[PDB]
Amino acid sequence: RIPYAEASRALLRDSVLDAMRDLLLTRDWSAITLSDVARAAGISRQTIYNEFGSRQGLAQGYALRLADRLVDNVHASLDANVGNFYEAFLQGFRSFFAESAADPLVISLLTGVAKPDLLQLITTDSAPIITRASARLAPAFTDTWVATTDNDANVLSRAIVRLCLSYVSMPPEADHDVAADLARLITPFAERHGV
Amino acid sequence: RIPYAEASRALLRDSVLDAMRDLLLTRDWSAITLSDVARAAGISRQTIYNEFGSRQGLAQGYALRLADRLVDNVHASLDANVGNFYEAFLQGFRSFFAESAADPLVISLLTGVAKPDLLQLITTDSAPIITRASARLAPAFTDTWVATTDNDANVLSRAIVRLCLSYVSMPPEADHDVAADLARLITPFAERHGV
Ligand SMILES: CCCCCCCCCCCCCCCC(=O)O
Ligand SMILES: CCCCCCCCCCCCCCCC(=O)O
Repeated sequence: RIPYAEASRALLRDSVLDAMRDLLLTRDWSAITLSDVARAAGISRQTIYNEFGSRQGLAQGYALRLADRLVDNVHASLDANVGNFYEAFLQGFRSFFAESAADPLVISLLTGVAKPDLLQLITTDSAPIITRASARLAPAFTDTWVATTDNDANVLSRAIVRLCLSYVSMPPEADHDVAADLARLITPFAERHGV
Repeated sequence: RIPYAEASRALLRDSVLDAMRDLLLTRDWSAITLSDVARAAGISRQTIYNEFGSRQGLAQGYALRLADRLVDNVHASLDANVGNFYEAFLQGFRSFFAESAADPLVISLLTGVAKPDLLQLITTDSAPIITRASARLAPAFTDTWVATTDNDANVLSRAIVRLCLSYVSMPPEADHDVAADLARLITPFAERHGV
């Protein structure tokens, strides 16, 4: 199916940002390096710098790949409850709050101490994680059993990205159940705008 | 009936922040102290830090104000549009954008170098900003001509403030017009759930 470098890169890559998901799991993202990371994945320094390019590049690199994995859990519950827009979107959001919170970088941004660059990533240059997780999300609405026309379905997903990105930094309050409001908020969007 | 010492501090606050709103016109929020403003605001050092106390006390403060200058042209343009939700919601939002962008503390967030302080406020530590401007905006839909069942005003509002904060924290990446698209998503909610 796919050539050597093509599948040998994506091995290296998922092999680091797996190592990172591992170092980060007992220690905190300020306490971790290219070097501490390289060591843990069993590569050189000079390789992570070529593949990612920096400690920054790894970081965002961590993020993007998380974004992907997160918008993809959606097709899960979309297939789960078919023909029912509320119960689909309920479980889709129930999940996304479950998952995003349990991630080591999330947890290490939230409870860990005052990271400038984690912060700079979720703000000043989010151009990548946002642009990307949008077009990736959009097809859950456009291609699948939830009819949505195309431009209506960018507008929707493009907003659902910017929300989740907010609820990641600033997590829903256990007083009231957020997944639900949000479901009830987009369903009225869903039905008007399908084909 | 404003118990004296009370309405005097309220007068006190707007005294300082109107100093900085004026200060950040010639400078950027990096070059401002307490004792940087307490001078052109016309008060003593010790006195100001007794009300706020941090640079990021008086910054967090300027923020809940701007939350409110901005959450309050809602009821205003919500009612200038009576009967048509999309025109209402739109024009309401268009102001919130061309306003937000005009404020000097935000022009500090944006073109100003690197404030890892500010980015703490609009994201992880945004918790009070959102939480206030949330119920503050709630009534606009409850007590106005969009007669919105009480819960659905927060289900609406908890959402419209998060999504707004996030053009401040994370600047629009492409040129598609965001007030437009934002109007678009909540309209079909309101049509069904208004009363
Ligand atoms: C540094 C932190 C990284 C955060 C990355 C977050 C990416 C957000 C993606 C949005 C996922 C949308 C899931 C909701 C699915 C549904 O409609 O039910
Ligand atoms: C530097 C920090 C600033 C923080 C700004 C917080 C903004 C909160 C926004 C609430 C305004 C909602 C606008 C509604 C308009 C409408 O529906 O017609």
